[PDB]
Amino acid sequence: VAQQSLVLFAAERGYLADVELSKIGSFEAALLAYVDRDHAPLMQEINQTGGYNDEIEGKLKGILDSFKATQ
Amino acid sequence: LDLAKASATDQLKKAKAEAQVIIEQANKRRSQILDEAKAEAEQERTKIVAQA
Amino acid sequence: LDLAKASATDQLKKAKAEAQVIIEQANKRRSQILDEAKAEAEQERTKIVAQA
Repeated sequence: VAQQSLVLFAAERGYLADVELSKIGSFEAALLAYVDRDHAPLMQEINQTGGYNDEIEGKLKGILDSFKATQ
Repeated sequence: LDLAKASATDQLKKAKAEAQVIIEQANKRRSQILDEAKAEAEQERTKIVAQA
Repeated sequence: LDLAKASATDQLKKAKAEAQVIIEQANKRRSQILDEAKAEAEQERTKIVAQA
């Protein structure tokens, strides 16, 4: 159920525009996914229901900006 | 000019050193987590192989 | 002052690029070591499954 959180953040805000190369997908996806998913376990709770509110914009913007900028 | 150049060089050196230390700590933590996940995956694969 | 500021900016940019390249090389080496350890653990688990 992590397709909505990872697909509704990089393909909506602007996190996937900085890493459009094919070689950066493994390091950016593994580092951002493992660092963002391991540093915050509450974000998975957003996949337990609907979303599209303050938790989706705050968790997606902070997790996408911190995970995409700290990789 | 000397104060701004020394402050910019010291801030750039401190930021590059802190970013390198944070990247080394993140790489070491990622390597240790990958080793623990590989050991847990090997133990789970051995237990599943024994049960199978 | 102009040569010191330009040399300090070029040295800071070169130090940041070298530190980022060294961090990327260290992360790639750690990922390769983790992949080799995971492959060795998978081979040991397969050999233990065949022996079992």
